[PDB]
Amino acid sequence: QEDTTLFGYESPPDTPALHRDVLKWVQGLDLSQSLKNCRRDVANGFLVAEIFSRYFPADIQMHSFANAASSHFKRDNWTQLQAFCGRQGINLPGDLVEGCVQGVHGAAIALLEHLYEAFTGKKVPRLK
Amino acid sequence: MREIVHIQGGQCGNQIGAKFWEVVSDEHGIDPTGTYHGDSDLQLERINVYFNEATGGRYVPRAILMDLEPGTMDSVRSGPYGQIFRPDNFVFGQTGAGNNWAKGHYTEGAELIDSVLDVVRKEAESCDCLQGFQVCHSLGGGTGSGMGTLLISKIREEYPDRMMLTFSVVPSPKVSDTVVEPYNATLSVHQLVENADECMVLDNEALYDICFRTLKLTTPTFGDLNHLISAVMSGITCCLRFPGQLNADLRKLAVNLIPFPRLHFFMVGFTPLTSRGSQQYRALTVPELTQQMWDAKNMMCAADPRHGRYLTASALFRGRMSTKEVDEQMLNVQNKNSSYFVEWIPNNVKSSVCDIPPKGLKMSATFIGNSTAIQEMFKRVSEQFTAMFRRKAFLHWYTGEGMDEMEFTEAESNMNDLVSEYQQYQDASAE
Amino acid sequence: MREIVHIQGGQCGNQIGAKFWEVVSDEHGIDPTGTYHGDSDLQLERINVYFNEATGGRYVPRAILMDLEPGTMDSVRSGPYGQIFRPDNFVFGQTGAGNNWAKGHYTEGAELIDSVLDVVRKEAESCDCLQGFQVCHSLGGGTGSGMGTLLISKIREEYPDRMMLTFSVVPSPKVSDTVVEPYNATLSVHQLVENADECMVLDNEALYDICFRTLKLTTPTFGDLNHLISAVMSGITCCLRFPGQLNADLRKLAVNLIPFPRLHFFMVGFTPLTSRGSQQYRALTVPELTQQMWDAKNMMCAADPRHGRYLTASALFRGRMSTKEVDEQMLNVQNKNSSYFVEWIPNNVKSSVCDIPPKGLKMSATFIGNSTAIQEMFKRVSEQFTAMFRRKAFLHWYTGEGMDEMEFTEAESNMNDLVSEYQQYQDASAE
Amino acid sequence: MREVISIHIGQAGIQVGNACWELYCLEHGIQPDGQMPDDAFNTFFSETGAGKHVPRCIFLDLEPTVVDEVRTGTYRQLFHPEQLISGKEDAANNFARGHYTIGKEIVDLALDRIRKLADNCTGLQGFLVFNAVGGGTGSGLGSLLLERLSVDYGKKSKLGFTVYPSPQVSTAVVEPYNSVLSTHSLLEHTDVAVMLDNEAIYDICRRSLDIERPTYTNLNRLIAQVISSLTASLRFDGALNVDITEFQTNLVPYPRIHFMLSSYAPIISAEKAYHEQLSVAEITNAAFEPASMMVKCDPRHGKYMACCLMYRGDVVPKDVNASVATIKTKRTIQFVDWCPTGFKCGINYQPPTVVPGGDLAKVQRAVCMISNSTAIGEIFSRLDHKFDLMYAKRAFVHWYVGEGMEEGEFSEAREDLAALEKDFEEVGAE
Amino acid sequence: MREVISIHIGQAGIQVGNACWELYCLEHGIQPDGQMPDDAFNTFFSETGAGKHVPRCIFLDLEPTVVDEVRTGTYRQLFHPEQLISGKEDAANNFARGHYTIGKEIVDLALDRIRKLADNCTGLQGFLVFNAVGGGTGSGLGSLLLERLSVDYGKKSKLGFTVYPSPQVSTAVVEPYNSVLSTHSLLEHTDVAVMLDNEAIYDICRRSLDIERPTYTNLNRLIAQVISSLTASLRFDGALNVDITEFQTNLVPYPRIHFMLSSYAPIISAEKAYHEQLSVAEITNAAFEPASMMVKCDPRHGKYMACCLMYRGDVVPKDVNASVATIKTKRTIQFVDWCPTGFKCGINYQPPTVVPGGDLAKVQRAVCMISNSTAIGEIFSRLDHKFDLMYAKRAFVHWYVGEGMEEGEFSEAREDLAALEKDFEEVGAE
Amino acid sequence: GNPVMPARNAPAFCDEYDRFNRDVAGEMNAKKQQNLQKKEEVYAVKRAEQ
Ligand SMILES: Nc1nc2c(ncn2[C@@H]2O[C@H](COP(=O)(O)OP(=O)(O)OP(=O)(O)O)[C@@H](O)[C@H]2O)c(=O)[nH]1
Ligand SMILES: Nc1nc2c(ncn2[C@@H]2O[C@H](COP(=O)(O)OP(=O)(O)OP(=O)(O)O)[C@@H](O)[C@H]2O)c(=O)[nH]1
Ligand SMILES: Nc1nc2c(ncn2[C@@H]2O[C@H](COP(=O)(O)OP(=O)(O)O)[C@@H](O)[C@H]2O)c(=O)[nH]1
Ligand SMILES: Nc1nc2c(ncn2[C@@H]2O[C@H](COP(=O)(O)OP(=O)(O)O)[C@@H](O)[C@H]2O)c(=O)[nH]1
Repeated sequence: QEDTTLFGYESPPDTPALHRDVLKWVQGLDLSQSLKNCRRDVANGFLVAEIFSRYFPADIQMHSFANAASSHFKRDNWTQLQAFCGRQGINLPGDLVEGCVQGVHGAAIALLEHLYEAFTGKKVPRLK
Repeated sequence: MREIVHIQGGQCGNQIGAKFWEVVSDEHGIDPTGTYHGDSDLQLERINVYFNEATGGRYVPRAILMDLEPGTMDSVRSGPYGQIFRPDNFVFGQTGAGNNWAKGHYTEGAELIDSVLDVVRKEAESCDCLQGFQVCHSLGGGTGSGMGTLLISKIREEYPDRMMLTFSVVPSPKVSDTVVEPYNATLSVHQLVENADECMVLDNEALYDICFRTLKLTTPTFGDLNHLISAVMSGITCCLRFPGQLNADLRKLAVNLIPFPRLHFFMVGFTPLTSRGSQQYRALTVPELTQQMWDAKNMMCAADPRHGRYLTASALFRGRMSTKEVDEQMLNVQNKNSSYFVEWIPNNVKSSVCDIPPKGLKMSATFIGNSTAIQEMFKRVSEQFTAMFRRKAFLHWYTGEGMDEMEFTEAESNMNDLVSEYQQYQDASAE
Repeated sequence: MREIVHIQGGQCGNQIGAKFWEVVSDEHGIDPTGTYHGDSDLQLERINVYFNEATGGRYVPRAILMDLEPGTMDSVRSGPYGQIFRPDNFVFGQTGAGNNWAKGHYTEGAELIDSVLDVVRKEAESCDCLQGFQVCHSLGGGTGSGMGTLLISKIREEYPDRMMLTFSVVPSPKVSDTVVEPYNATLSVHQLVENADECMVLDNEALYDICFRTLKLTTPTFGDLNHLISAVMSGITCCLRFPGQLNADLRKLAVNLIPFPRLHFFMVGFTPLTSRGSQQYRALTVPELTQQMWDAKNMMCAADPRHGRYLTASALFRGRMSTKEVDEQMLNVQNKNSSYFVEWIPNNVKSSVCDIPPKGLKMSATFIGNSTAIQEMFKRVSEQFTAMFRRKAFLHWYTGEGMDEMEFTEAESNMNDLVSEYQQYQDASAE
Repeated sequence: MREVISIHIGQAGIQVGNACWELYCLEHGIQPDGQMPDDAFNTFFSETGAGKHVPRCIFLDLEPTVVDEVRTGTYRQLFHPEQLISGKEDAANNFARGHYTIGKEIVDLALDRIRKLADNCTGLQGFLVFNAVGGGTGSGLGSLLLERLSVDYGKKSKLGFTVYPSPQVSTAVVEPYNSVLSTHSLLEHTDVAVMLDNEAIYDICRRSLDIERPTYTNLNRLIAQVISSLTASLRFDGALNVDITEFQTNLVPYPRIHFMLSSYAPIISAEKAYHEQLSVAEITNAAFEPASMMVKCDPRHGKYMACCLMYRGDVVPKDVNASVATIKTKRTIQFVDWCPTGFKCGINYQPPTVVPGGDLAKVQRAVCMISNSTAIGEIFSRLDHKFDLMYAKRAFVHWYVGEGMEEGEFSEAREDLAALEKDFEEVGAE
Repeated sequence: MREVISIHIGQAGIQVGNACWELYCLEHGIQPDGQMPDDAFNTFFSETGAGKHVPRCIFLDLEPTVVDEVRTGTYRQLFHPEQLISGKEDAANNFARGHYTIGKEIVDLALDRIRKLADNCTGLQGFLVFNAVGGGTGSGLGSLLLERLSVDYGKKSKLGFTVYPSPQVSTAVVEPYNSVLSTHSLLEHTDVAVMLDNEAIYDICRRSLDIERPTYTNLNRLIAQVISSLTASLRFDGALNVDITEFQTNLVPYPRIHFMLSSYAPIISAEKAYHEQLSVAEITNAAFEPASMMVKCDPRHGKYMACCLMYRGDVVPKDVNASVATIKTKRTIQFVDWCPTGFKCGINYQPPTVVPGGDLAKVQRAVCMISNSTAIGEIFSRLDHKFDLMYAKRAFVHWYVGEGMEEGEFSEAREDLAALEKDFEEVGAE
Repeated sequence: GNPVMPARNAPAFCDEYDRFNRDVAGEMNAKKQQNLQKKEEVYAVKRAEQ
């Protein structure tokens, strides 16, 4: 077995960045905050909350969500978000949600791509 | 009626805050049980700046103590003024951050930050009018630096207009305590540049130098260094608490000190620091205070102002003194040392006068200098950070807490850009 | 005021019942002469659950001893607490059943059962309110299993709504005392499935293992095993006899435990069982009691719960304890071992708290688990029964006492169906 | 004149009644035997010619142990011997057992004593029914008693301070079953139902009172303090008096929506006291903090429909107005679009009395916040899947059937709770 | 809150644990009976309601003699009887015997007791595993236990105070074999491995304490003093506190590189005591003396990566800073170019307690220097030829094969040690 | 004797009194007050030492 570590140091996964259409959709949608880092800015679930509120004003209210770094508040935001997603019919994958709350590299990117597909006319992300 | 919310972070921050509250309580005549025993109207006149009145005559500091290990605030509560603080304001975890900025900022700092912000909001809403928050902590430590930067970001988000004051103990140049001080300092400076409105730099070795050379103490413990820090921290805000012939609050000092938003790092010093033997031989005069004030030995920062150029400098004097005397002294200093002062600002000194001197001292003066000398401090910290980061030593501790390697490079780039701006204004020429 | 009628059957049942009545008399402060020397109001508050008042201060246990040979009852009467029992409650035959379920159920159990039911009716009609009956006996013995099943059927016929609790000593896996243990067990389990509302499985080898490993008793007498069983039998009903912070009677336990009528078999264990060496070293906390309680070695049934899945589990705690602490411990146990708990029941725990701990113990906790692990024990009994019945060994004695061979087939089919139900709910998936 | 009849059903009801009556005796100075060394006791006590005051309460249970504990405790000479009613067999966590077979004679005798009690009251603000949703005694017998009370008394205000099962922590297994049954029963009978959760009150005791091992006595003490603050306007005078009838008219936007979150403030031990100002604004903020809720239901999830505040002690309308204005301006707290005011403030001049030996400190100000908010649908959502997950396999259904219930009753209760969910969603939505 | 669980495996582990627990009892005032005539003992002792203090320790061994010596000696009323775990057959210096055949049931019972111990700890700083690399029990059973602890507990910091065979002097013949096996095992499981050699500690005892006949009791006393100095920051307060988590963060640059040289100072008898100043600078220089190393490994050959200094007693930050500045200015002391700071100073206000009957004097100051340096690869280099010299002839290999091992295990262990050598060379190189 | 029966001088042992006490809140409150006083005394001692 051959290893690629620096004496056991495994470099971070270094996932590819978001697609330009996804970034443009997020920027065009009016948000108080900005996507600086996908992982950091989506882990709390507040930005996803604002996106869901913009697409569904009555269903998602900003006051139900809290901009906190805690696991408890993050889980509350993401669980009410998943409840609304299931009630509406939107497919919000639980594995991606958990990777996003735990800050797993690429989980928030994939989640944002999934939401951009669910909302922005299913404009399939240009892959390969 | 302009309140200040004090926050202490980490072991060093908590010890400094405890010493500061002891000094302020002594200055206002407050015993460790909370009762006032000062016999002076002015002491109770503006006690609401730092304290709140309980059901009785007790006064509770508007202080919030942060840590991930309970031992430090157990020591704080065992300290001389451990009983003034409200027991609810002690926010502690169970496992401390092992000198890990990632642990104190993302993993373990995330859960306790709820309680920290809850207590901060509870204290802030009770304030009639809020001047701002002041956080005392040490760069180069896990819980201190990490939780402090996270809290400062949160407070900047919640209260953008309110003033933000930071007393950060930057790692010392020559003798370093912990190995990962350059990582923690680099990661903390990036947050402080973006979030902190006003930030002051302290170095343990610089404080050792000043207490060995000026005070001529033989065995200075951490208590003496915290005593000097407490003196500076009180003297910066004495204008809020006492009548002044030319008073100047924290926002006024920040306005007259900060030329550009990113250049908000300051070196501070306190006068008069006199050795016990030479107390009789030294004569307390405004020129003597200014002479000690502008001496590079008086700075509590390692960087000496001689290498850099004074962009700005505020001087808060306390005691019965002549405004003409003070102003002429500052102008004479500027003219004599015009080489060390930036040309494209006609007057580089913000002079303030307060009528209430610290107890026992007939006069005093605190100095807050914005100079491009701090550039060399940031440069040295970057020199250590790059040396460690090239071989990625101790990087796995930060990586295992869920921190991207890209964040280290981002922080280093921000720190280097700050250095570049300092150099640009050091060598900027008029017209 | 909710009375319980105790019945002892066979030698093992009589010994266990004598030890149990000794334990209860000690706990209520009753000397072997029956007089109250207990020195507490609560002891006499609910003494009527197990005892009746005699002419004087004597208290007569509401116990009925049943046997076919007089030796066991003579030994019990000569024992330390042999004089409390009413002599009219000793119903014995003259020729004992030679480990023959047929002799204990059809030939010889028929004549004595009339006297036994007469005594049972006399005891029950005296009760103001009757919670039910508790029958202690051993599967795998002639007189015990025989009249145990016979009397349980008769009492089920007479009092359908009244509770039936059974403590059956199922034959042990590895070491077997008598040859015809599988035959007797197969014949008795079929009766218990139909009749007994609540059945408690005890194995002598499990008792030996627990008293050799936890108690570190090296050569345990049958008295020790009987006394552990007695502690469990007391603790299961202490909520009836003493005030409780959250009390739970036998019917409440049965309702919260039995999901479906045929799945009424339970494994039980007692805490805290401590070896004499480590008694000073062990500190009693509710988490410690729960940690010992959920251990598989603590179960008095040979089947270990790890193989199966906990359908339900009731725990009756005793002592001055925090309901929050107890509930948190049980919820944490469920969360940690969710793999071992049935999914389609959100909470598999019925927690009860009584405020009166047993003598000598600050705190105690008796456990009652309904889990599919009992499947493997019934499977082993069937594995032995089928092996014997294929060659019809020792079948001629049971045949000559007058049951058709088809009774063996029907009993085996019923036991196999019970095993199938346990497996079904072991591998049942939600939705 | 302002009499309120108290009913305590089940172990939980009687154990919170012990705390409630201890608190009332301490507040009015009445010694445990009944007599004290004007007419402020008339709300909870009726005085005899001898000078001894007997409470207007009824302790109902099917288990003799809990009632006999009261008969043997300190308050043996206070309560009426016939007012303490004891059963013979427990309901065994069985709604059917407590509603169809055992509960009949017990509820008949209970109605007899309640008739006798109401006949001794000139006025009658209503009933305070304290039961245990999640147990056969509390659920079944309490539901039957509430139905009978609705039949005979009619329009009298029945305030049911019910204890619902906690989300994750619990003590019973058939608790979702009998909780769903009792909720179906009391949706149409109680006038204002107050939800209480042992998990939330445990968290309150652990965080606020620094009790690392909270117990039922502490929970009942908190509940009793809430009820005393709720009834304070009936017994002691103050500006902005609020009545039992006014609780509805300012709290129940629609008849179906009458479930209420309750929160008390401040909850501080003696050591932590006299370190904070405890101003009106601060205690109101603490009352509106989600952690201070006595129900495991985060109010941020829903929107507040109505908020009734009971202030006790040195509280001025200036301070209550300023605090409520700050609460309205707060962005985290959100009200429904169709309720512009949504606030019912009532002040009282009597500070909350402290039970000796308790953990609550002597505070000169107190707030009891009782709110109708649509977030309460979350707990019903939890019980609705905890019910059907068990109901799929029909586990413990034979136990309920044996005492004269049918699968149709389970289906009807589940459908009614689903309809209640739908109503909550509808009133929440614009 | 700062509980640390101690594991003592094999004869050497138990025999150093005896000294460690004698030292801890002396330090905290705990009499051998178990109880003392705050809460600083919580790191090493858990108190019962009776007031008696029991250590959070586990004595694991496959031989009955060593454990029975503890059961019979003075500390028979101190240790938990079941925590003393004894085997029936010795491992016979066989890694295979202690890891595959005999160690299974013993390690199962050990994990059971360790779980019971960790259930009694609110916090858990980590595990202190004391074994003897070079014997079947310590190597094999210790490796199996470390692997199981890594699997179940996970991220808890395990500090292994291992005793490798000395360069020239040794007492076993298959010591290189089982040492290489255990080294391959614990390279990937322990978090920080502290390296100890009997030859170097004999050198320390002879040169510094002037003991012409050093013995295992003296060696274990020195090791106990070192471990007490390491853990002092957990139990007693002082400036610059160091935590168990902080050792790994400030000492381990990379996960593979976590082996540490340990040195204590001063090591002086009472006869030579009070005859030198024993200043902070002098004790720091003594700690950095290559003779003061407890491993026969000259640090001059390698370069220091990190140095954690633990000061005990009357120590002041000015003095520690001055001494460390002198050390940095020193030329012979050489650090890696990628670690400019390379120092972790931590002070404690509790002076080291003196064991009656020992040779160490009562000194008001003490230093424990624990360093990660690349010189430690030299000892692995010695074992790597001591191993292959026998492995070429496959001497004593059939013994290991008989108890369920293969040629592949030896080959993999040798290749892994070669990889560790290459890693040390690479970290040393620029 | 009975193995379940705890021996004297054990953490498990309680006399006949302190059994049948049936008072949990009072005991916890008393223990809390004692712990608070002991903690204050410990802080005082540490303050004196510093
Ligand atoms: N908050 C609080 N809840 C309690 C208290 N005592 C009991 N409970 C709750 O009450 C529920 C059961 O109460 P009951 O039905 O009256 O118990 P019971 O008296 O034995 O009657 P049954 O259970 O119906 O047979 C439990 O689930 C507990 O959660 C208490 O003191 N405080
Ligand atoms: N430093 C030190 N080393 C010791 C001491 N006692 C034994 N050793 C070392 O420990 C090694 C063997 O220890 P163990 O494996 O535990 O011996 P054991 O208990 O008989 O177990 P096995 O040898 O594996 O069968 C020897 O090579 C010794 O060098 C001691 O008291 N101090
Ligand atoms: N001035 C001063 N500095 C201190 C004190 N205690 C520690 N320090 C320094 O603060 C630096 C960072 O330590 P710190 O942040 O408090 O550790 P943490 O609490 O775990 O984050 C260390 O390098 C110490 O040298 C003190 O009491 N006063
Ligand atoms: N625990 C316990 N088990 C016993 C005792 N006496 C007998 N047994 C076991 O019970 C089993 C059945 O024997 P038993 O029913 O008493 O014989 P019978 O009375 O002739 O039917 C035997 O295998 C014994 O091992 C006792 O006192 N205690």
